Amino acid sequence: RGVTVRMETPEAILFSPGETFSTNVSIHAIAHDDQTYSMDVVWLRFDVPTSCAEMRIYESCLYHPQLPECLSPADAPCAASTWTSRLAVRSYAGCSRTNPPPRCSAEAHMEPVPGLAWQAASVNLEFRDASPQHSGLYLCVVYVNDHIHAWGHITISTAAQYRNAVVEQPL
Amino acid sequence: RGVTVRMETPEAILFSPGETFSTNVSIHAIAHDDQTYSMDVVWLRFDVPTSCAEMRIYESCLYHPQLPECLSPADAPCAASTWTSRLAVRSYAGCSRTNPPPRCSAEAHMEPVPGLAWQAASVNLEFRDASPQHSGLYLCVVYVNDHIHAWGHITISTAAQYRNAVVEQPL
Amino acid sequence: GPSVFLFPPKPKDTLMISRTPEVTCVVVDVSHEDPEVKFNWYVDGVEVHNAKTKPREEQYNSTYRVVSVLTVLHQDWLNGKEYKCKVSNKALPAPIEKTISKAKGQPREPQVYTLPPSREEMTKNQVSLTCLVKGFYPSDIAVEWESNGQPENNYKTTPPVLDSDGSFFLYSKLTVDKSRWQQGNVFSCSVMHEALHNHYTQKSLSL
Amino acid sequence: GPSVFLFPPKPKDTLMISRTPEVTCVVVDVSHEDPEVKFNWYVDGVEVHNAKTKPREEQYNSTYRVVSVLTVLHQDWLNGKEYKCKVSNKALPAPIEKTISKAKGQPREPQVYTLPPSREEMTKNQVSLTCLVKGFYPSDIAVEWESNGQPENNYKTTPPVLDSDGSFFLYSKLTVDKSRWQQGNVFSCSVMHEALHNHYTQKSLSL
Ligand SMILES: *[C@@H]1O[C@H](CO[C@H]2O[C@@H](C)[C@@H](O)[C@@H](O)[C@@H]2O)[C@@H](O[C@@H]2O[C@H](CO)[C@@H](O[C@@H]3O[C@H](CO[C@H]4O[C@H](CO)[C@@H](O)[C@H](O)[C@@H]4O[C@@H]4O[C@H](CO)[C@@H](O[C@@H]5O[C@H](CO)[C@H](O)[C@H](O)[C@H]5O)[C@H](O)[C@H]4NC(C)=O)[C@@H](O)[C@H](O[C@H]4O[C@H](CO)[C@@H](O)[C@H](O)[C@@H]4O)[C@@H]3O)[C@H](O)[C@H]2NC(C)=O)[C@H](O)[C@H]1NC(C)=O
Ligand SMILES: *[C@@H]1O[C@H](CO[C@H]2O[C@@H](C)[C@@H](O)[C@@H](O)[C@@H]2O)[C@@H](O[C@@H]2O[C@H](CO)[C@@H](O[C@@H]3O[C@H](CO[C@H]4O[C@H](CO)[C@@H](O)[C@H](O)[C@@H]4O[C@@H]4O[C@H](CO)[C@@H](O[C@@H]5O[C@H](CO)[C@H](O)[C@H](O)[C@H]5O)[C@H](O)[C@H]4NC(C)=O)[C@@H](O)[C@H](O[C@H]4O[C@H](CO)[C@@H](O)[C@H](O)[C@@H]4O)[C@@H]3O)[C@H](O)[C@H]2NC(C)=O)[C@H](O)[C@H]1NC(C)=O
Repeated sequence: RGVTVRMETPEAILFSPGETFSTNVSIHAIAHDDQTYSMDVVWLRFDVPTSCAEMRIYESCLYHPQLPECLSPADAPCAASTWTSRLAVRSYAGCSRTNPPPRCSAEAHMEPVPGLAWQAASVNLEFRDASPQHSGLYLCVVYVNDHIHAWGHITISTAAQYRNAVVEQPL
Repeated sequence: RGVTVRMETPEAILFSPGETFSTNVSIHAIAHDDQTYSMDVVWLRFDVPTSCAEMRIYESCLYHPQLPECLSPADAPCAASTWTSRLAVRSYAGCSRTNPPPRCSAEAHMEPVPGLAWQAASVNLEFRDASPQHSGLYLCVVYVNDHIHAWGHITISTAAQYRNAVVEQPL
Repeated sequence: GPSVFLFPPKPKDTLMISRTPEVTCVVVDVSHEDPEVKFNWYVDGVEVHNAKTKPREEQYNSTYRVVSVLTVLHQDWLNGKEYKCKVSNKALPAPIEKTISKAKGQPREPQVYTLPPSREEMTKNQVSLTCLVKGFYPSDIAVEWESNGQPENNYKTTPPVLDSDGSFFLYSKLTVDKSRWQQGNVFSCSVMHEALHNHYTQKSLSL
Repeated sequence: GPSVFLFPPKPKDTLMISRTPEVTCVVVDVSHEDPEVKFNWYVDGVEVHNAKTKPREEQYNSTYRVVSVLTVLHQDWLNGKEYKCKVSNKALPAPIEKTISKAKGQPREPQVYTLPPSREEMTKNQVSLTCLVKGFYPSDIAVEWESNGQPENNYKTTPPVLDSDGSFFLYSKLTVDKSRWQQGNVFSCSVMHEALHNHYTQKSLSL
């Protein structure tokens, strides 16, 4: 029953300033029943300080970003565990096995970011004349009925700004 | 070991004077070893007297047309059991599993018959502006190393001249 | 005079909600004397304005190639809406219009059957894994292979062939090292089509 | 001005010694005012004279269609000999020449494997019988089906697809009643190709 979402994407994209490129995330959704559902493909962006040896993604926190330990992450400057602004969101409504994800597209939002844009009818992000300002840790999170069904991370940056991202998970 | 030859063709072709048509015999040869062999596709034509109720083909005689009982068939005027002239012969030499029948074509002969001809690179007979003179019992015999490996008969004629052909065989 | 060619979106872009399908209106043989081209797009007669022009490209054979891209909605395309592109240029007596949309006809779900390699093929160094996809309509489809969640790129797929019942069928052949097959490795045939539940289905094959 | 198209003989005519292969030189757009067309045929440069002209045919679109047919020898074609047709007509500033011959490349024997229907298919009205013909070169081939020496006409064959090793492969699907297959009936895949022993091979399929 319900819906299954599977995401595929490289963990990093290294770019040199001035280049134009886009992410290459693959997302498939399988509706096991005829229940109607909503879907949101959300892109989150995290600052990666120069002084950080690596970024730490608090996986369990993605599901409850409002818990105390998630709002105030111990690895504080180098942790992806909660968010306020969402870089971009593509929403779907009235989705079903018979009215599948592309067809149930409804809304799309994106923060004003120089050189950033949606590659038309796609969940991927496109970077034009990329610059150091675009470097950071990006997460693509897929919600179905307001619950995360899949997620992935991509460190998109220049070589000098790059810091390995590590997923902190439960046992 | 040796060669296997299989022939396929309708037993009769009824034509009306003035029509142009050709036989539609199918012949496949399978060389089971690498021994070299010769092949001859021979067409025989037999007169079918008006007074004959039917034509009789002495099958065993095809293999030994020089035996007394075959040279002087008991059903005399209505029997196909021996021959002198061959209507047409397409010969093959130096044939083998690796140098198969079409490629080993060597010679071709055909008696001068008004309106009769070989349909170019084919074992079939072509009749142009067919006339009653063409009516008769035709046999296509395939020899491999001078021994019959397959044979078939076709009564080619106008409706008025047509006489059923019967194969007289051993028990 | 210029010539126009209107292309449909990729099958995978229309079937995956994580992708963005688009119709492409390509104009060739554009002259240097008059390279300015006007585009008018319509969807079921209603004119739309969200199309973008790709950067102009010199072809080196005395002409330019001007292209306009229109993003479409997965459901709009799948629902059989018609997209018309009108091209106007001073070297053209009258505007040129091309129209394209999904193939019309009731969509039918493809039946997918995986077929193991013939026992006779085991004498060879590599073997053939077959995947028969039949009874589908329209012909817009995507077929791929994988093992252990990893994509297998060593395959060839026949183009869709029209069957006697008005549906399409095809065959996909993945070639793998005989050793891999004889060891029990599981391989899967992934098919994407609009008539499948959630536009996807996967069929496995193993010894 | 007239146009010329040179066609190779049928695969079955080159592979069966009981048939007569021929090259056809077709001239279209022949004008009503000057339909006289001269043909000059060559085989490896050497001019030949046994060609015949097919009867002229009115196309009803203001032009005639003039055709010349040249009979060829099975071995000459299979051996890669080149056939050139030169077409001259008053409306032609200079004679037009087209050349055609067998595809060049070492011939490779096709491997034929019959594949039975999937277990999953055993619940439908009709089952699919597959025949995989791979590793062949050139693409000139003929594939048919039969049962009890009788031809089965209910099949579809994919066009040859170029494999990653420079050879061709294809799939043929015969659709039959589950009953027939269940009963133990014997069905066969007949393949004709120059590289096969005797240009022939049959592969049986049953339980
Ligand atoms: C001057 O040069 C021009 C440029 O040519 C260059 O390449 C060579 C030709 C060189 O010799 C040199 O000249 C140049 O460097 C030349 O333009 C060509 O003109 C042709 C005739 O006018 C024209 O032919 C038509 O081709 C159509 C098919 O086009 C596609 O396939 C060809 C070959 O594979 C490819 O080159 C084209 O670019 C097309 O490719 C498709 O493009 C679309 C759109 O971008 C892709 O779809 C989108 O893809 C994106 C990718 O991210 C998204 O996925 C999006 O969702 C999709 O929508 C698609 O994937 C891609 N497919 C392929 C396979 O690559 C035929 O359809 C057409 O035939 C039809 O119509 C005619 C007439 O009605 C009929 O006769 C036919 O029967 C049929 O009905 C026709 O053949 C060439 O396409 C064109 N080449 C280019 C590159 O534009 C020009 O003529 C030259 N002029 C002179 C005077 O010399
Ligand atoms: C005036 O009207 C003419 C006739 O029009 C009418 O006929 C219809 C077919 C339509 O054309 C329709 O409008 C009308 O009702 C018209 O002639 C046409 O002109 C075309 C362009 O000049 C020309 O195009 C070429 O076609 C080649 C393929 O032709 C074959 O296939 C088509 C169908 O698929 C068929 O119609 C043709 O007759 C050809 O068929 C082949 O015929 C040969 C010879 O008979 C067969 O081979 C022999 O068969 C015998 C038994 O019959 C023995 O077995 C022997 O051993 C064999 O050798 C063969 O079996 C058969 N095959 C098939 C599949 O039927 C293309 O190859 C060619 O493409 C090349 O060139 C173009 C450029 O021109 C490139 O773009 C391509 O990439 C490629 O390089 C090209 O498309 C048509 O062939 C021609 N039709 C006919 C019947 O002649 C004429 O143009 C009109 N003119 C005006 C001003 O209006």
